[PDB]
Formats: sequence, structure tokens, C-alpha cells
Amino acid sequence: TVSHEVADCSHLKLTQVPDDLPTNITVLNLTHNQLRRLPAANFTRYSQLTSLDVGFNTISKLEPELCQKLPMLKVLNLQHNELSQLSDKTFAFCTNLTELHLMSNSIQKIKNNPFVKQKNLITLDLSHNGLSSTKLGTQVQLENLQELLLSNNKIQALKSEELDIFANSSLKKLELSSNQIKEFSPGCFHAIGRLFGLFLNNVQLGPSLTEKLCLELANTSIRNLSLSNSQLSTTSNTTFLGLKWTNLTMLDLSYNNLNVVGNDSFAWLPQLEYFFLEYNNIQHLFSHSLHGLFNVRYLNLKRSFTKQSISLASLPKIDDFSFQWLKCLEHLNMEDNDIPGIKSNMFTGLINLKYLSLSNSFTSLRTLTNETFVSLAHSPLHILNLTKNKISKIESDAFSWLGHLEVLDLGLNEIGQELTGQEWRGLENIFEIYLSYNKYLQLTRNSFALVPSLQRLMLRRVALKNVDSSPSPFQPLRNLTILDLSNNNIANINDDMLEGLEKLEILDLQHNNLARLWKHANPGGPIYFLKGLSHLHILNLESNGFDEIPVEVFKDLFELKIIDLGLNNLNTLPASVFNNQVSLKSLNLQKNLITSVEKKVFGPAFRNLTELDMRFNPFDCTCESIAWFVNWINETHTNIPELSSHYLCNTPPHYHGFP
Amino acid sequence: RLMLRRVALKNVDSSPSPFQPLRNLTILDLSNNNIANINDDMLEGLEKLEILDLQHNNLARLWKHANPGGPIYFLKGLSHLHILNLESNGFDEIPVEVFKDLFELKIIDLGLNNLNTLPASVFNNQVSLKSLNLQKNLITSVEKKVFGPAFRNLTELDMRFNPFDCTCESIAWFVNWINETHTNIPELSSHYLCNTPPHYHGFP
Repeated sequence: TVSHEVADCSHLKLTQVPDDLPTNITVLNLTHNQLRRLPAANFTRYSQLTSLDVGFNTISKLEPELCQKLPMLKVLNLQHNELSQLSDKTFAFCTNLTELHLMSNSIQKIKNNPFVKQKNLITLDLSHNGLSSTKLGTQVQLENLQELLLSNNKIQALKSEELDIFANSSLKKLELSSNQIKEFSPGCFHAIGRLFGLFLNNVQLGPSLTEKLCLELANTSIRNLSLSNSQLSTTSNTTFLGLKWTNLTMLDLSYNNLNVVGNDSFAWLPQLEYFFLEYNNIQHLFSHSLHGLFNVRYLNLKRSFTKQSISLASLPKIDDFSFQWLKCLEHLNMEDNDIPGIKSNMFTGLINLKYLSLSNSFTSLRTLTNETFVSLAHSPLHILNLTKNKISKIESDAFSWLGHLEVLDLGLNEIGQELTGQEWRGLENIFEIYLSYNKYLQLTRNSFALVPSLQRLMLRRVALKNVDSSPSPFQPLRNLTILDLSNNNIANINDDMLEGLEKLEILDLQHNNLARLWKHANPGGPIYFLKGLSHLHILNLESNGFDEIPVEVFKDLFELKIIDLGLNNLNTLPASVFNNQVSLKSLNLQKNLITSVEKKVFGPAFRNLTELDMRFNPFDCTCESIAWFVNWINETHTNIPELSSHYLCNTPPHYHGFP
Repeated sequence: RLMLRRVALKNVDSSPSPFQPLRNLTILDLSNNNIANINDDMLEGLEKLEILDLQHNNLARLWKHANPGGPIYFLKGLSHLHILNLESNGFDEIPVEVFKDLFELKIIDLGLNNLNTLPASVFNNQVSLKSLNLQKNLITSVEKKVFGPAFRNLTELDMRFNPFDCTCESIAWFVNWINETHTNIPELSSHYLCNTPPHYHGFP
């Protein structure tokens, strides 16, 4: 039972509460135990507690004298117990509670009056119980109550007289999930003082019962309403008839298997702002289907449409100008769909759009024609995602209509072409383009000459071709800050590729083949392709097969902090190479062939670090080669994980395996 | 003679050995097949086998002491085996009694592996060895207790790319045997370079 200010007794198999703890503890936790009985006599010492988590235990019943000793107790958790009996005196003396969880206590019925004697309660939980009615008392109480949970109960009817208690209570959440309610009484919710949110997830209503529900929500202050997995197969213009007389803002219709959406079905929600339709089975979307939704700020359509079936090829078709009513839409998530393709008028009318996601939303978008994005002409789009859409070819002027675009995500596709550079025209305010995990790209001289404002360019596992052109393709990228060129098997890299890249900070060249470019036997001399990088911060060169490092390759990296050189064939490093890295933080040399660590090369490197990664190396135990290293190991503040596990001496056999 | 080089053998680890009826088999090639699991009794009854090639495969696990069920001694009963090839198998440990019955072994090939330490008194039974090939391995020490009987009377030696250790406890007997010998050791002063310690770094 470790405790400094928080007392924890989780999964310790306690049978009785401990009697040796500080008096001034505020929270005391005994979750996952078998306290069969919780005597109040053992809590004489414990009188300064605020929260008591005693859930997941085997308490049968409780006594009034438990919270007599606790005048400041505020949270009382009784999850997963056998408290099937409640009385007026169960929670009488203690009234300062603001949290009370009774989940999964197998409570059958509320008899007379368990909850009048407290008025400061905020959250009440009654989930996974055997209650069949929402009656929790006779008179009116729980004035300050805000959170009520009654999910996974056996309630079949929601009567008006059962909620007369909440005539003067402001309720923000009515969790009635997984309960088979099939009858609604008039005035059931009008009896509630201030209803702000209703949650009816996994509750089988149907379209007709949903219409009666909306009629029962007439003339109230509801803000949120979720009908997830409510079996709403179809909707009509009168299904949400009752919601004019309220000002609902959040509506959830996920997992309802909504096959078809009726015309002008959503025209009756003028104040809707957040709408959810994810994981749905929509087959056809009409032009007037989303009418009346001119105030929605966020729409979700992830898996909202019918998946492709080989039996009928029922591709979900979207009519033109279907989203024209969304004048104030600012966030559209429409990932994982089987839309056949982009039409010329599908996104027309979006004048306030700022985020569009199209991750795996099309079956086969092979060609990105210049006429594809004409529907986003007036849309001030900033972030666009085209991942997993099987893009195969990008024509010129494909993104010429997105003048306000800032982030472009084209990764995880099958893009195989040669970059003429005319595909990027019109992206005057672009900042990021993602192109990782494609088939092959062949760079040219003017590949990125039309986007000088580029800052991050990711090309991980894209198999770059013609990367060694005499003029550097990243020359126009004056403001480039992050560049990834990993897993491309790049062989030849010119010296002047990174000239003029003063603002570059992150460079990744891991998993490539540049071993020849650094050997002294390379014709033309070693390539010092890291010159002028005054602001470079993170450098990665893993799995490059390097066998020799030139002495003046890191001469200008004055702000280098993170360097990675693992999984290489390094054996000997030149002396006085790391002098200029006065601000290094992490050095990673795992799985190399180095044998000696000495001051003349690794002295300035080990000035002030925070991490070190040198696991799998055949170190040599000799006073000429390791004595300074093990001395620096003896006293240091750098984090060296598994120092005694894999830093094993391989040679000589006298010290074979000795840490 | 049964040649199966680069044929990608599947279901090779059946409980009854498919080469059991091959009583008169003399040459068997099983190279470049990425064979992973090999049973102990695969070569039982192969008294007349002479040439065995198992190069460019994956049998590293079958010889480690941590392998469940014990190491596989799939070279037992091979009294007439003459040429054995185990290149590029990734071997990291050799069982002590795997070559216990090869009384007529003359050519052995173990290059391009990850061998670092060999058990003492392993090559006692190879009194008629001719060529030993251990190029491109990770061995560091050569001593009498393992390589003494191996260097009795040879004609070839192939140990080019190894990180040898220059210490009187580990190389003194080896360089002494280099000083006087009749075995053919080509490029003896070209690639037999001392890697460790850095004092003798690159010194032949």
C-alpha cells in the first residue's frame, strides 16, 4: 500500500482496511478487493478523506455510521458490489458528496427515499442495475444534480410521473442507454426543470418512436441528443418534426444502419452545429437531403455510405449540389467510403470550409485531372487529405484551384510518375505536402519551383529517381524545415543538394545506400552534402551501411542536438570530428561494429548529453580503448538504458560477455 | 545423386525421412531453399552418402542450446561423408557432438556465418581433413583445444574476413602455426588483418 498523498490499494487482495496510514490523507483507494464488510469502527483514524474509491469489491450492505466520521467526503465510489438495498438513512449524515457511483450493484427497486438528505450532489450513477422505473423518491430533491446515468437497466417505459422529482434541477446528461424503452408519456421531459442532454445509445426505437421522441422534445432546452445504434433504418421530413420548438446543436446518428435519407429530413434543425453520421449504410444522397443545415460547423461521414458489393455494384452515388446547403461547414470527415469519384458540382457551395479529409473515400481515383477540384474553387480549404485513395497519376493544374491550401496529405497511395512541377501551381500558401509510401517518383529540376513557401516535405519509401540532378530540386525551397528521404535506396547524392537550406531543421536519410559517398576511395572525393546547415537539429542516418566518416562533414552543424547513426558498419571514427556539436543531446550508435571509445573522437560528444544508444557493439576491454569509456560510465548524468544488459564485452575472450 | 538447389523445399521436416528409401544415395544438394526445420533422423540409413550441401539456408536455431527439444544432430551415421557445405546458414553456436562420426570428412565449408566461439575438442574425429573454410565469420580466437586436431594435416585454409584478436592468449599459437606450415593459405598478408585491439588495428 504505497502512499505519499494518494492512497492506493489496487489489486492487493485486501480483506480488511489497513489501520496504518497518515491521518491527513484525502483519497483512499481499495478497488479490486473483497471487503466483505466495511465496518465504520475502523475509520476512527480516517477522518480527513475527500474521495473513497471502494469499487470492484464484495460489500453486501452499508451502514449510516460510515460517513458520520467523514465530514469532508465528497466522492463515494461503489462500482461492482452487492449493494442491492437502500434506505433513507444510508446517505443521511453525509451530504457534502458531489460524486456517487452505483454502477453494477444489482439494485432491484428504489423503495421510498434514498437521496433527499443530500443537496450538493452533482453526478449520480446507476448503470448496469435492475431498475425498471426512473422513480428515485417521492418528493422533489437533487436540486444541484447535473449528471445522471441509468444505462444498462431494465426500464421499458418512461412515464411523466416518474420524473416529477426534477422539476427544479438542471440536468446536462440523461444516460438511458441499453434500456428497452418502448413507450413515451406526454410531459415526461417537460417535468424536468432544465434538460440539456439526452443519451439513448443502443436503444431500439425505430423511425416512428423516434418521431414520437422528437414530439416529446417540443418546447424544451435540450442541447445534445444521441441516437446511436437506435435502429433508425429510414428517416423522413417529419421524423424530426418536434425539434423546431427547441434549439438542438449536437445530434448523433451513428451505427443506425440508416439505409436512405428522406428529402428535406434535416430541414427542421436550424441551430444544429455538430452532426454525426459515421458507420452508416447510406445508398443514395439527394440534393435536398441536407437542406436546412446552414449552421453546422462539423460533419462526420466516416463509413457513412454503403460498402461496395460485387453482387449488384451498388456504389453510393452523391447527387450534385448535395452539400450546397452547408454554408457554415468548417470540418468534414468523410474517410473510408466507396464513392465512385469526384464530380464537378459535389463540393459546390462550401464557402466556409477549412478541413477536408478523403482518407480511403474512393474505390478507384486513378487520375487527378485538373478539372477534379473545380468544386472547391471558392472554398478556403486549408488541410486536405488524400491518403489510401489509390491515386495513380497526377496531371498538371490538379491543385490550381486551392489557393488557400496549407497542408496536403497524399501519402499511402500508388503514385507512379515523374514530377514536372506544374502539378503544384496555384499553391501559393502551401506549407506541407506528404508523399510517403508511393510507387515511384522521378524528380526534375523544376519539381518544386512553383511552391517556394514549402516547409515540410516527406518522401519516406517513395523510391526517388533522378535525385542527383546537377541543379538541386530543393533549391527553390528556401523555407523548408523538415525533409524526409528515408527507405528510398538513394545511391548518388550531389554536394550542392542542400545549398541555400539555412532554415532546414529536421533531416532523415535512414535506410539508404550512401556508403560509397563517404569512403576515401570514392572518385571525386567524399560528398560533404551537410554544408551550410546552420539550423539543422535532428539528423538520422540509420542503416546506411557507412564504413567511414569524413573528418569535416559535421563542421558547420552548430545547433545539432539529435543524431542517429545506428545499424551501420562503422568501425573507426576520425579524431576531432564532433568538436562543433556543443549542443548535442542524444547519440545513437546501436548495432554497429565499433570497438574502441576514446577522448580524441568522443570527448566533445560526451560533454552534456541526455541519451545514449550503443547497445549491440563488440566492445574491446583494454585500458587503451575502453578505460576512459567505462570511467565516463561510472560518473555521468546521461540516461543510458539497459547499461548492464547489452553493453557486453565481446573481445578478448577473457572478458567475453563481461559488462 | 539428387540435386535440389534453389527449389524451395516444402514439408521437408516430415516424421519419416523421404530419403529413407534412397539407400544408394551419394550426392545430395539442398542449397538456397531457406529450409528452417530439419529432423534428427533425416539422414539415418544413408551410409553411402558422400557429398552434402546445405549452404545458404536457415538452420541457426537448430544448433543453439536454447532450442526446445535439444540441438538437432542431423549428421549422425554419415561414416562415408566426404564434402560438407554449410555456407550462409547464420550459425551462432556449434554442438560439441555433431561431427562425432565423420571419420572420412575431408572438405568442410562454414563460411559467411556468425560463428564467434567454437566448443573445445570438436574436430578430434576428422583425422583426414583437407580444407577448412571459415571466411567472413565473427571468430576472434584460434586455439589448440578446438583447432589443434583440425590443423594436423591440411592442404587449404579459407579464413579471410574475420576480426582476429592479437593477444598471446588467443592468436600466439595461430601465428606460430602460420610461421611454419605446408598448407596453402592464399592472400595470407592481404585480408588476415587484426581488427582488435586498436594498437594492432590492421596489422597482419
